[PDB]
Amino acid sequence: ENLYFQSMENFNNFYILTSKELGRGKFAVVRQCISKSTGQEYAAKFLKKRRRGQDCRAEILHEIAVLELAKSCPRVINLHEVYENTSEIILILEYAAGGEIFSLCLPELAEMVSENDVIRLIKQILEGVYYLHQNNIVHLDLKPQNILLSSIYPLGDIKIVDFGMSRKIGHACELREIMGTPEYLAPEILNYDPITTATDMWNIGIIAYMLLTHTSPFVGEDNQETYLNISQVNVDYSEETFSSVSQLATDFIQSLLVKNPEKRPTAEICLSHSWLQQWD
Ligand SMILES: Nc1ncnc2c1ncn2[C@@H]1O[C@H](COP(=O)(O)OP(=O)(O)OP(=O)(O)O)[C@@H](O)[C@H]1O
Ligand SMILES: [Mg+2]
Repeated sequence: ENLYFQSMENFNNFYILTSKELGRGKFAVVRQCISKSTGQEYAAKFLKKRRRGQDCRAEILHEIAVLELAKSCPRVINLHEVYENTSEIILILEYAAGGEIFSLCLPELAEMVSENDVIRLIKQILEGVYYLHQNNIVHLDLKPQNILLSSIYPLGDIKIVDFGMSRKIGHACELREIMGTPEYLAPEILNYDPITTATDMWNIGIIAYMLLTHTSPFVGEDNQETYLNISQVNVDYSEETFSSVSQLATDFIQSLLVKNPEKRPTAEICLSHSWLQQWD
């Protein structure tokens, strides 16, 4: 097997790896690396080319194409360089120093994020999702772990990552889809309906929900109850959980967490919701 991207020797000569491990999947690892010429921090995502006996190089090439297509979009992480060795393709990505937006969804940071902050972050996410949709790209993995922040103090800007699930609209629901963290799946996935831009809008409702209440809207005692809640769209909107959340935000969330994907507004409409029309 011949290599397509720059040799590993070039990587070791231009970049420095640190002990800082930013993320570890089963066939991917994200390490912090630093340029030797500029000392600028980057994120090096190592992707194994073989997964479960299957040669997945073509799948990696797809994720690179999508990163390239959205380079002009500030809300999508930028791809700086690509390297390759025997078993890995290495993506050098713009470093997001703020980390996952999932941190803001936990009760221990609820006291530093206000409604005004959530409005800005949701507006930025919608901007990036609007771009992807305009290019017939559906992320299909818009969970808080795949949406990062440029900085945390002060709260920075949105950077969407992880395009391994990206597809053209209308693709067929494959096993890879209906096998993610159950609580972030859309009802149409469990039904095996085809892929639609509306699937990403469902996840945007979860993001907004978790940022404002700091709880998951669909997780249950076990996976079975999680699936039941998703298909039944059983979401807690009680006064206890929403005593401090505005009605406009409640309306925004409820318009996106609807079973029928047809009834969900598009990314362009969401940007016109009264809740986001805040004269910052
Ligand atoms: N550019 C980056 N800057 C900072 N942290 C990053 C960056 N890219 C990824 N991470 C972190 O690494 C973690 C894993 O990265 P990523 O989500 O892109 O791949 P993965 O989900 O683990 O694997 P796969 O794409 O094969 O499903 C992310 O949750 C995020 O916290
Ligand atoms: Mg991920």
